Amino acid sequence: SETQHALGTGVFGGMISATILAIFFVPVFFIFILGAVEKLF
Amino acid sequence: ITLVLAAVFLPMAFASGSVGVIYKQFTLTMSVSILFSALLALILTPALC
Amino acid sequence: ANAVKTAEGVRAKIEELKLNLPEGMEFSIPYDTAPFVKISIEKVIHTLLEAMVLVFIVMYLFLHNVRYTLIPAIVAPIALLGTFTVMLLAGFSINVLTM
Amino acid sequence: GATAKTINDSVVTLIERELSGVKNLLYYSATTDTSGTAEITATFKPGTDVEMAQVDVQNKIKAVEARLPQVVRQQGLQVEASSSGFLMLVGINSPNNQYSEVDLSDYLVRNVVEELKRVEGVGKVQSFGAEKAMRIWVDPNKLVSYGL
Amino acid sequence: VEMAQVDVQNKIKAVEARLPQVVRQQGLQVEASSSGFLMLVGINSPNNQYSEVDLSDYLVRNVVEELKRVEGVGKVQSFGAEKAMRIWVDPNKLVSYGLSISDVNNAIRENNVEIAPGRLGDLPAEKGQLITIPLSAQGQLSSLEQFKNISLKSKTNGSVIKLSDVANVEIGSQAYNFAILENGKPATAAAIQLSPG
Amino acid sequence: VITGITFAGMKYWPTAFMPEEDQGWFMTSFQLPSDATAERTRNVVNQFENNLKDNPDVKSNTAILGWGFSGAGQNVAVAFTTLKDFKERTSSASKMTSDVNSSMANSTEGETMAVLPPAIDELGTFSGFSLRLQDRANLGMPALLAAQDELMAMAAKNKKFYMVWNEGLPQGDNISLKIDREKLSALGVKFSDVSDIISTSMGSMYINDFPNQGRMQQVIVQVEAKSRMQLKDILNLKVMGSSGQLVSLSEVVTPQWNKAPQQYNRYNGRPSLSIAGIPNFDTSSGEAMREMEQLIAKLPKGIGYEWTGISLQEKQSESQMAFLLGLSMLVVFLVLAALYESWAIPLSVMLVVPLGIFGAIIAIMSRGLMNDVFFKIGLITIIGLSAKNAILIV
Amino acid sequence: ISTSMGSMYINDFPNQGRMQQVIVQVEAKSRMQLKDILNLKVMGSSGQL
Repeated sequence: SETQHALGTGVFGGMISATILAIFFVPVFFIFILGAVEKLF
Repeated sequence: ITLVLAAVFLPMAFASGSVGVIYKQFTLTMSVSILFSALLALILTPALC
Repeated sequence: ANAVKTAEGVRAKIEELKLNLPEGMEFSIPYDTAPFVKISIEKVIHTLLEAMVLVFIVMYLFLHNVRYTLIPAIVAPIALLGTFTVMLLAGFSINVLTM
Repeated sequence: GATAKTINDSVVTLIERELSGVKNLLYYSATTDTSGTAEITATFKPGTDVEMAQVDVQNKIKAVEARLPQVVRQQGLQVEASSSGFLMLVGINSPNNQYSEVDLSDYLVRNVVEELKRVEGVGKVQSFGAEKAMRIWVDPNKLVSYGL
Repeated sequence: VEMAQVDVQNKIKAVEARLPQVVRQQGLQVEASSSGFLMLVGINSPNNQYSEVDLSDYLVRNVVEELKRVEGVGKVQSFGAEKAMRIWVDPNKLVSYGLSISDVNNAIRENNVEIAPGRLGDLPAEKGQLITIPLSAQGQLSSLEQFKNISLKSKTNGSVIKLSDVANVEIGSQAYNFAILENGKPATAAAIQLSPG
Repeated sequence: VITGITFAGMKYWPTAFMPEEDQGWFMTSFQLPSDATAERTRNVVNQFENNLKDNPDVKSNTAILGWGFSGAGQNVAVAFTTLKDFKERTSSASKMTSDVNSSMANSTEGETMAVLPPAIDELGTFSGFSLRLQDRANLGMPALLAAQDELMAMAAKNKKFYMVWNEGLPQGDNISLKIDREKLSALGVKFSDVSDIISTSMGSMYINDFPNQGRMQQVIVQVEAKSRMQLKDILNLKVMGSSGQLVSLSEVVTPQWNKAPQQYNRYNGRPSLSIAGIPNFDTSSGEAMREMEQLIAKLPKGIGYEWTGISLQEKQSESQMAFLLGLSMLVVFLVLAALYESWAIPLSVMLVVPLGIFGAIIAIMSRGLMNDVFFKIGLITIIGLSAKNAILIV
Repeated sequence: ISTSMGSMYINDFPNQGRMQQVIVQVEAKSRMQLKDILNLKVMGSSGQL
């Protein structure tokens, strides 16, 4: 069980975090990163 | 997506030590399976759909 | 060398040795490591099957149609089958880590 | 015919002196015990082939053969590859005790060991038993009394 | 190089027993060619306080092993001679006592012989033994003086004579054939080779 | 702030190499003092068998008397104990090893230590950490043992170490006869005469081979058992003399008792002693290694240490993880830039990885599993998956 | 002749932990001229050199 547990726990948590947060953060990241270059112009 | 996912595991396969051997198996399996799945998605699934 | 094949061969040879064993003697295998290997690979394969079933269930729930979930589900077996050929060509083997 | 300290002073140090050159070496250790045998172990980088390592070790340990004392050189230095782990243990036991332990060990040694060795994948078979031999126990008092 | 060296090693094994006993005593030294010469380490003594043998024996004991710890250093070859016990027998004095060199050799063999260590309590052991311990003894000469006290038995008078009586005992280079002089003074030299990669 | 907090989450959580596994067997190593005979080892092994007799969770346990890892002699033994299938079993091998250790610590004639199977195929002969204590200043063989004793004394109190021991044969005592040359010379007996009686006093001599049922079998001769037990037999050996009166060794040799190490071990060319230990529960292997490194820092100058076996691989894997992660991130960034013909698009995708890292770290913290190789593989996989969502959007 | 004019190696002895060689030969002063070599004698059957 332990060998499976170690492999599964990290990926489970990471996928949950990168799913729930990403859908809400990626838009902001893209908008502000592109606005940086927009301001530079 | 396929290229990004495949590229990620390549650097770790080249690590040294026993952990490098441990990483080589995962790199091979995951990268080759991902490439095969992308090939299938590009070829077979359009025909089935 | 492989422990599974070696253990199987040793047991097979003991099968022959038993015929000529003088009465009053008894062969024995006090310490064996063969079970745990096959047990581990079989368990990981069972977990593979369970994961396949679970991904099929989630795809069926989201697509709502048997054919729609069938179209992606078939992909995994073919990818794994090609991966096995690539492993054989590359000289690697089947083990718990690969599984 | 030597003590562990003398073995360490004479053979072990000289042998380990030349292990440094071997390609792909990782670490080298040595053990000298009161039993009478000196054992050196050399570990290579993971993934290195054992076959080339063995020949390299043999060739680079020849250098001390002349430097080593006469008895060691004439006896010989044995180079091998051992995993150090047992997967199977076979055995013979007599619940009725009709056949004694010595006879059991002799039967294991005479037939079982070679038959297991011929089975492919059996690198080594350590038999914790001894084949029979003529055993002569001399009484020193009797010999000195008769002058022998 | 490894394949050829192992091949020649295996081939020369056959006649190892057909060479002269004296030749076999020294032992054949097979060695692959050396590529990767870095430098040499030379202990020269301008004051002539030490000779070649002493400098070689200092370098081997203290610096040869010490230098190998350098990362990237593969092997070291020592040019020089290692000390050994020499017994320069006076022939006239041997004639006086009616002894020969063979007698001296036999005395050296007899007096300097190793003793096989044992173990008290070693199995087999009679029931009731609770202690086991190694037991050892020394029978090898180990110093200049003790080698001088090696007993020799005279014939004409039957007296026991030290070995110094009919010989001079010292320590010198095992082989006197070659010599090395740096700036006109004794010297010894160690050469360095790479480790692979 | 999320990135900042996950940074420390990676940095500070303990680390290990491989999860421990229950494989249905364990090893018990019996070590008696250097004065022990076969009977005492047999007695301790019998008591061990007595303890393991009454537990239905054990199939059988085999003991090799006279053989053991890290040394072979009359005072060593190794017992292989195998357990019944998992379903019938109600206790893991760890609990049984703890029970055996406690029972043997209660009353035995020596040190006996129950160890789980090694995790990797051949990385050591047990589970835990192995260390080589070397003498790096030529302090002396006697002083190295004193330093080792100091290390055990200071490490016994530590919580992080369940139990730590020396993996090797202990010190002992030896009788070193001193042969007086001029005594023998005056008495007239040849020195070779006194040498050849000691040589054959208690050693084994081989003569030739005889056929037994058509099989060549050696012929071995040895002084009877009764005559090679105590110092009296060797001390009383009689050799004929020139004067006509037999002279025993007692007159011509001197018995001397000395204390010396029985076994000499070297590691990387420098005298050394092996030490083994088990990481205590609630403490990872890496934490135990760090603690023992700090303990070694306190020993006298000239005593150094090195990690051999699984420990060195663990340290190497810990070291190279940062470079592996950096190279993976750079590769993905370059691939994204190449595929999208822009320099700002990839950065948005890359910034998402910390989000997955916060949640991988959180999960491992919540269950409490120590950082290990599988965690690094999971991190590498989540990098790709988060990049795969960010790509889908961008 | 072999031992007197050629070095004859007998055995090993321990010196400072290293095994060194024991070699027997006639003094260099005597092994100087042909006449001196002829002067070397043998143990006799009757005890006369």
